[PDB]
Amino acid sequence: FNLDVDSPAEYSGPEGSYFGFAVDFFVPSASSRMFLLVGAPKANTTQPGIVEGGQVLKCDWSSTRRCQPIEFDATGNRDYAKDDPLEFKSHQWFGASVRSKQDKILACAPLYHWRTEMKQEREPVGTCFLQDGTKTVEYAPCRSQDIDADGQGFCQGGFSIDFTKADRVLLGGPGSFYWQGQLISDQVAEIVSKYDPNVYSIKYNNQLATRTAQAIFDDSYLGYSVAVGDFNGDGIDDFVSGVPRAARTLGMVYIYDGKNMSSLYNFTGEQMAAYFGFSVAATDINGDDYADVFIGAPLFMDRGSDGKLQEVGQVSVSLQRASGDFQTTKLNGFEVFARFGSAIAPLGDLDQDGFNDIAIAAPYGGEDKKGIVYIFNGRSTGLNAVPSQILEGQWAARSMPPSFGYSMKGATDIDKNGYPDLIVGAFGVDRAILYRARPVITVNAGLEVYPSILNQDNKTCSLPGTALKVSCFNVRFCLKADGKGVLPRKLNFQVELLLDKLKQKGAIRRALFLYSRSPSHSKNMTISRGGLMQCEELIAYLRDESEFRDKLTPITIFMEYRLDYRTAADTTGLQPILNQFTPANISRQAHILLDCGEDNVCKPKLEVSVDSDQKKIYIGDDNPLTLIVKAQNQGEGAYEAELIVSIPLQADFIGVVRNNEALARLSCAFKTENQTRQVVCDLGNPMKAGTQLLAGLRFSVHQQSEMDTSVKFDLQIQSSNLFDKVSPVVSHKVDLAVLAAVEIRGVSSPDHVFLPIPNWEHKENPETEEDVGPVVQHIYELRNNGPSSFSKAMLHLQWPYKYNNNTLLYILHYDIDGPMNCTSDMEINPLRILGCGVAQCLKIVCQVGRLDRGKSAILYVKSLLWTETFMNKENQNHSYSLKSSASFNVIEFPYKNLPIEDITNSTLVTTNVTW
Amino acid sequence: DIQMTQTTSSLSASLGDRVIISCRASQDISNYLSWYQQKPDGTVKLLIFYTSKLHSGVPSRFSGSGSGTDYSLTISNLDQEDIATYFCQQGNTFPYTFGGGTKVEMRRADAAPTVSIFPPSSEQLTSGGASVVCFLNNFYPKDINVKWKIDGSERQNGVLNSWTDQDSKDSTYSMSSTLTLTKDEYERHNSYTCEATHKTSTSPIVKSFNRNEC
Amino acid sequence: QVQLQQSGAELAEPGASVKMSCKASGYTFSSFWMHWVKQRPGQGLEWIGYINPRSGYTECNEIFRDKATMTADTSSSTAYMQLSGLTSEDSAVYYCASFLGRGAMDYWGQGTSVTVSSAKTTAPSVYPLAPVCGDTTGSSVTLGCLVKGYFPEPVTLTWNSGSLSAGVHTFPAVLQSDLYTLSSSVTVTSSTWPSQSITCNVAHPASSTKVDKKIEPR
Amino acid sequence: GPNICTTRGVSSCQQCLAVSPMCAWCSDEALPLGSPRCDLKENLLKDNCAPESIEFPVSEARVLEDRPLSDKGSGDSSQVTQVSPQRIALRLRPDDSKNFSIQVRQVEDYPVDIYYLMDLSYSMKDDLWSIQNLGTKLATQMRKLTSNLRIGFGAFVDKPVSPYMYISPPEALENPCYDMKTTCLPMFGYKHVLTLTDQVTRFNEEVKKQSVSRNRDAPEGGFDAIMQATVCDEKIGWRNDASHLLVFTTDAKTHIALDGRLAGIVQPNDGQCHVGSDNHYSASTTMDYPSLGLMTEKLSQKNINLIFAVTENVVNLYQNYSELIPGTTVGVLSMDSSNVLQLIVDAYGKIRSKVELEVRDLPEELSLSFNATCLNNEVIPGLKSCMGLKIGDTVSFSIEAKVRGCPQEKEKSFTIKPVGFKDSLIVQVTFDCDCACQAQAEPNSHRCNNGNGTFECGVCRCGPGWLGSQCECSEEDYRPSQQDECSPREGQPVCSQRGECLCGQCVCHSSDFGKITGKYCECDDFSCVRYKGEMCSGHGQCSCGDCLCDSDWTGYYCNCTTRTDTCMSSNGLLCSGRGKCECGSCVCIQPGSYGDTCEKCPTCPDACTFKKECVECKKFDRGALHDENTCNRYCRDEIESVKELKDTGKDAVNCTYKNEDDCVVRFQYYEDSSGKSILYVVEEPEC
Ligand SMILES: [Mn+2]
Ligand SMILES: [Mn+2]
Ligand SMILES: [Mn+2]
Ligand SMILES: [Mn+2]
Ligand SMILES: [Mn+2]
Repeated sequence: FNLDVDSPAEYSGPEGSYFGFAVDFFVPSASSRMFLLVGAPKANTTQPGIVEGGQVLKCDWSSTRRCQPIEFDATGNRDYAKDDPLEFKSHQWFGASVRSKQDKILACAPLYHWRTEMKQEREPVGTCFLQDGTKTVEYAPCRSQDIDADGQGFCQGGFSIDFTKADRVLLGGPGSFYWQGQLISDQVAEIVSKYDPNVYSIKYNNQLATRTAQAIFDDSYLGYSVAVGDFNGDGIDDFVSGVPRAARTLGMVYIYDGKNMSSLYNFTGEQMAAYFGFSVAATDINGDDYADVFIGAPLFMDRGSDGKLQEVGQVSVSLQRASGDFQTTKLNGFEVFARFGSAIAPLGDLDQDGFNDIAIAAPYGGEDKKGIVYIFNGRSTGLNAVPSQILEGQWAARSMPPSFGYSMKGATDIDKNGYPDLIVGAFGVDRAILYRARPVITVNAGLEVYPSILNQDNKTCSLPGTALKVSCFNVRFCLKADGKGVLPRKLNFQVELLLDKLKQKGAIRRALFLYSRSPSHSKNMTISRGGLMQCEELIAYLRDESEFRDKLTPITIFMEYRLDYRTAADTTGLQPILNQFTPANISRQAHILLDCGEDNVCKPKLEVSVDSDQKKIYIGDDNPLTLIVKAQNQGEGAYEAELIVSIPLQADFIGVVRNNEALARLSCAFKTENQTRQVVCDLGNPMKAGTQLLAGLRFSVHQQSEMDTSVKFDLQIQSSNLFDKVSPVVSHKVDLAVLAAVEIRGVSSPDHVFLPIPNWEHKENPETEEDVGPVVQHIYELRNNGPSSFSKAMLHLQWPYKYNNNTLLYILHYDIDGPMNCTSDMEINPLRILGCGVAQCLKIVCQVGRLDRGKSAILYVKSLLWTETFMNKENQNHSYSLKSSASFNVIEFPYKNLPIEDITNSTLVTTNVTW
Repeated sequence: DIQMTQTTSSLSASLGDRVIISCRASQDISNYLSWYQQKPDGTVKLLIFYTSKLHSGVPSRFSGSGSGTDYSLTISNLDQEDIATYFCQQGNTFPYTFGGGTKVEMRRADAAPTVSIFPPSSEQLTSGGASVVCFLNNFYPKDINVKWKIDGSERQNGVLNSWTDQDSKDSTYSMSSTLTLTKDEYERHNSYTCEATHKTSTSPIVKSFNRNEC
Repeated sequence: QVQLQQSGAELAEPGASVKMSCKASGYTFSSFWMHWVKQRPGQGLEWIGYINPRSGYTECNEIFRDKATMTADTSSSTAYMQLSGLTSEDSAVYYCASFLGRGAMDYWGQGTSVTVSSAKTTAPSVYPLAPVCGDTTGSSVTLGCLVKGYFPEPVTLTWNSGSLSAGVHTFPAVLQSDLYTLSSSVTVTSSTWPSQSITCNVAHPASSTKVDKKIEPR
Repeated sequence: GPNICTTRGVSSCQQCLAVSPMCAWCSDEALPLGSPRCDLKENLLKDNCAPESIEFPVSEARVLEDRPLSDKGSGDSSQVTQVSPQRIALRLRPDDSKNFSIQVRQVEDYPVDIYYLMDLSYSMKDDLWSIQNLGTKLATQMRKLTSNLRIGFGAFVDKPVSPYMYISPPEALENPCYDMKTTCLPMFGYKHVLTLTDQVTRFNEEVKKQSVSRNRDAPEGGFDAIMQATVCDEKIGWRNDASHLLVFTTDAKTHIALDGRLAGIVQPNDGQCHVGSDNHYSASTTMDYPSLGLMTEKLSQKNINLIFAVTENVVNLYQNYSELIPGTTVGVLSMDSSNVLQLIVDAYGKIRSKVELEVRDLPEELSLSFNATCLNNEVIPGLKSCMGLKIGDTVSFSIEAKVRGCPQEKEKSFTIKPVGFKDSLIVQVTFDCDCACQAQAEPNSHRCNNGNGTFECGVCRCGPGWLGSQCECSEEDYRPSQQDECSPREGQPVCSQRGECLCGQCVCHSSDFGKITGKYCECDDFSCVRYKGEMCSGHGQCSCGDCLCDSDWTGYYCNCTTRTDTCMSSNGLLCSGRGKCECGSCVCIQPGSYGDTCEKCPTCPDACTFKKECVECKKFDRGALHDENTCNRYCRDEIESVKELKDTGKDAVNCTYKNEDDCVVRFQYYEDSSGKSILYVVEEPEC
């Protein structure tokens, strides 16, 4: 919000150079003049014979402007032999990626071509250059001894780069190992030290690199993006990288340890071709000292409104937690074909509020696709998804869309002020723009009145207006303002006060000055520094008796204030800004002299009471809860009385009741901070006496883990009364947990069996199908469905195995569903390939681990009926009902407190056999 | 494959000298030639690549001269760790072709060899066979021709030859001739003799051992 | 700081298949070519071929074709050259070499001394050879002990238990087609001469026996 | 009588209407100082007015064009008309709704275009081989389904620069396969070969002329090719009135948008066609691969049915992509492409079987609701689409358009059309909010009385700080004695207690929330039903505590979605007919089944009793016990007759069942036959 959008700096390279494709700050230790590094990957160069070799330019922000190209390399192509080129610098895109740390700056040519040392192959190895003291070295990590599509000849090393906090460069090349991709990291010191120009592949001690993997991982583009940050345990910066084509174009983000290439966590894209991984960023959004991962997926298509698909782009925000398991959230693009997550640049703390912040770019969004950058402030919770600022497009278009925001750099403060600044590159217009943060101001407004009360008989002060016995009071406002960073000393604010609120439209004005005879008043105030809260007093009087229509209403005195822009100072100019939310006005209120006695002052007796209906907690799955409340004041009128229901911090508020007509339809309010878990509802400033109110409040709640024993509500009324201004605290029991109805049921797919089967014969060694007969599947399913689960349970199946001397149903194979093991009796598998009541048992008991929150275990028993069995058996063909049965018992309810409920049930399945 | 010829296999030189090690390729290899220094214990360090380039820690004393066929490792002012065996290697085409190597020999004023015989004794006297050893120690320029004589006659078969890399501290070569014999062949003759001709003097040095008892 | 750690000496009976190891510490192994060089005793350097790890591709020399079996463990950064059916002309010190750019192998190994020979080990005997002629063994002296029947390959000869070093010339052994033939001579002041303790210490590690033989008589 | 309208401010005729279309008002002097004001309808007509001016507007949807849905679309005339009303003008009053309907028909013998876009990568040589006579063979089948047919051709391999292609180390820069000793054409980005013609033979001629190329990267530039076939209507020559099939055939993966970045391709795909005179894609070298979304919007625009003819190895892949490009179809090509013909014919019959409506340029301030009537008399509510259509059948949809308030002055038009259809119903929305007297009179300072002055409907609303009929009481120091019965008759409340009762009427005041509302100032703008505590689920606006819901929402809390698309199973069927769709989530009826779509049913009953009831339906004319009706059971596929079942070692299920009237049917069942199923039917009743 405090980023100045009025007067940024605009830099430009030659036409067609894609000037702005890459940007970064340069912070040299020597000279006071800081610079900016702009990548111009297509720019024509002085390198002889090299066409569009590309370059990087350092740009001065302070005093004399424009830009000078950094000369890394003036050389053309070397020759392996006569008229036999060793390398190809033409269209090598030097400058596609530029990163700096302290005195060091790294720039890379990902399209850099290289002839083989033996064969004629010209391969896209990619190259980089590290400059530092004076000193320039060539760093060509992917240029190595194994060169081809299978090795790294296609790596295009330098496609993405980043420095670790320590001295070591992490570099991403997308093309290694059939575009599996590769990360390689090297100590910068090692690079400069061991570079020998007569050696085309230089041996580096302590270099870390991934290896070839199984061929499925081909074309996954590891190292498309890159970022550095500590995740595993502590210590060294560990490695983050986007692998956008991974998992059948689903995309992933791999994290490898900084010490070894062992990898710790993975993230994976939502749907294919969303290019999850296009951009990646690492920074601590919540200032919890745990780095948080951000992942751009600019091609994502969410679902809005009607349900129609739309590519908005999406950014992932993964908050690190000490447990090792992250806390991820999603952030969806606001416009179609914006490509929302295309660049994610941490800015650090732009407002110096104590939490780091970040800019996410949708370079193809906004009016005329001019490009937009959304800026989001960090908070204790995490990233605040409602963006505090949207930087819009500057340049419209020429040929390409400008892609404003296609590149960004932040967190490095380019000017003197204590706040970070941000560069966005728009290569489609060959431009780069520096946005500078303004210093932030937090003001603390004070207000106080001498007494609190209103009476015409309160007469005190005189007045030049007329003979005066009149009821006046003292009003004093005050401003203490401060902020970190450069604040130009003495800051002037124009404050304005109004004493009514229930007025000023016209008609009857309730409050007047004892000086300026006005409801309205201005004041040129001029505070300074961080201290010395500056105050100014004014005595204001009220209407007296007659001619006043008066009211019960307290008449709210409101004070507001604004900073002065035209009186402000800087080198060129920067107008400082107020705080984001530090409300720019305040309200107070007194009471009426009415009631209480003949005093205007009294002390009522406040009473609160409540009642439940049933109170059965769902164990935390979607449980509706309304409690009826009876609040009564047995004393006199309580001034500015309001209900404070203090509830457990995990629970949500549904709404006011508006159902039971004995309940209030009135004014309620949420408040989560000052560590308040309380809900606050307004009863009005002039509350009544002998009055009693009844209201219903519905909620919904989880109550995470093992806190189950009852539910506790605390509620209390509170007021501005001199004595007994608060009610006693009121408890409210709630009965903990509940039971559920779990049921088991089953079926046999051929529930019937018809007459004599064709092509049937019976012997005592008739292998498999013809003799065994047709397959009959019997699926049985036990399911826990309800707001409770079974931590342990017992299942007992009885299977009709044999009638008398013959095996009726022969079990071929058994199958399993869910967290359950089982064991049978009278073993099933034969030579390869009532009904059961009180009669020969084929019973199997099974032990299920848990059926949790609408979950179930299922046993599918497929059997064949044995012919032996199917012999006529004396009396001719009759109807048999083959019955199996399954019973259950639920074991170990969750909590000892409250009525743990016994659950019992059983099932039977039947197969009717007729001719 | 193209053969690599170093025609001078033993270069004697003092400390501080100029040592130009020549090496010619069979076919023109277009200047891919590596020069390797194998110290006497056998570890081989790379000094030069691509006809002239120093590799990392190798000192500026090793001038890489060459083009076409004729190549030459030009050692600047000589020192002690520079006494070793220098190979050239053709790396242009495949299979890699080394040279013969050239041993850098520290130079000491000529010193006559001290020769001594060792007729068998004790356990050497009777194994049922025997052996008589003749050692010649600590001399300058190494090469010397040695033979044994028996009653004026010369033999071949029973014998074995040995030498010693140039000693450091005292810089002197030495050699061994270990004679072999059986009962009958040892008994068969009364007087042997060890005879070494060397560049130190024209009259050959002859030790003499005759077997006499009573 | 690059180290090429080789296997120790490898004695193997004719026809067998030894397999030497080469650890590559101090740079990224899988990204660099691995050359092997054969040096026969007192002979020149014979290039054997190269192996690219990762891909695993290996191009040998054609004169060593069907001899050298080159493998590479990229998970341990360790090259391996197996030698199948080793004959006695395979007796040689084998050298792994890290291949630099251009035409040159940069940073070598220590070497593996493979020796193809027959029969069994035999222990040494030290014959206190004394002059038994001369003129009063004129000042200083020349004496020592010859050693054949020597197949432990490495061994040690010393005078006066390392206390007397200077003036000790010990020769390298010579293969008899079995098992070895060494000699050891010493020149010690006759101002000492047999009043002194002059002991020839011959230690052969295969026999775990140290023979100490001085020479009184001749 | 007075019950509503009275309570809410009135203060104007326009205000009364804006209050609701169910309210009525009067103009001029109908009954001066007479019976109450506003107070609903008919009553007001009964006392005095509604002769002449009492204006209570009704919302309307007059049909402007209805041409008859055609029968035979073969001969000329371009009459078509497959969308029944073509355009219909709706005029709505504030917060009202009006309903109307639209009949879509798939015309028998509608012409068809088939553009064959094929991978020419080396893997496809056997494909070209097996293609060469397919043009004429397909021509002979489509002859059967539609009179006038025309076909075309184009081929692709990736894009010809950078790692995608080979950077040309060798001679093979003219011949990508040098090593395999087989000459092949160098890589080309997109090559248009044959413009659509009713002449099939020239398809065969050019396809016989084609020769394969070879690609470096496994993914290919098909999405480039697809974009250009979609968006160059001059180059391709798609017919205006015809069904459009863009058959895309590949054996491989495909390059995503943004991949092109590796190659040095930055600029995103414009959607505009660069296929030139030379029939080569000019921007393959320059422009990036198109995004799935852009492909979607162009397929939807240029009105083209994309057929994914992909090889088995990559079918799951392209199926998932198809699901990300709504409307796309995908079928299995054989590795030689022997089966493409029939896959294509089956695909034509596939997509002619569905009709799905779309709504485009729908004004945000407006909302629509759909019921679909598509099988016999069967109406499925909340559905904008109907499938399972035998070609030639006509379905119908009933729509309800409801406006939020009475929006800005302009006439807005929007379009409702079926997916992939030429015909479109255009729905012209006109917003009617005016008093009849609106343009009749002018305030002109003092017109009504002597003060700040108003005049509309002969009555007046006094200006900035005045009230009553005549304009007086400027500072409200005039008539303090007028309060009387304010909210009730001599009751407890004055007005809502948010403000002060002056001049008999009330001045509204409140907190800084702004707005609020009401005649008594009885309505706020803030307090509303809350789900998680954000507005009304964040999904609704609030007026007088009553939630006015956003587009496609319902319920008091505005948390109930209007999306039925979330309920679908097995390519249709919503909640798999095992449950009902409520607020975009399926509530299962009682299958014992569960899961989002009720697709997961661990136990379940047998298939036999329902199959028995569908056999009894078709071959026995129903009969069992309960449901007395005609039919509407549709099942599986073509049931032919066999004399015997067999153990085929195939996927087979032999089911035998009894039924009412005592019949014993025996039948085997066979799934996964060319993406279809096969029901064996035993001949005769038997029993
Ligand atoms: Mn770590
Ligand atoms: Mn964090
Ligand atoms: Mn911040
Ligand atoms: Mn700054
Ligand atoms: Mn094929």
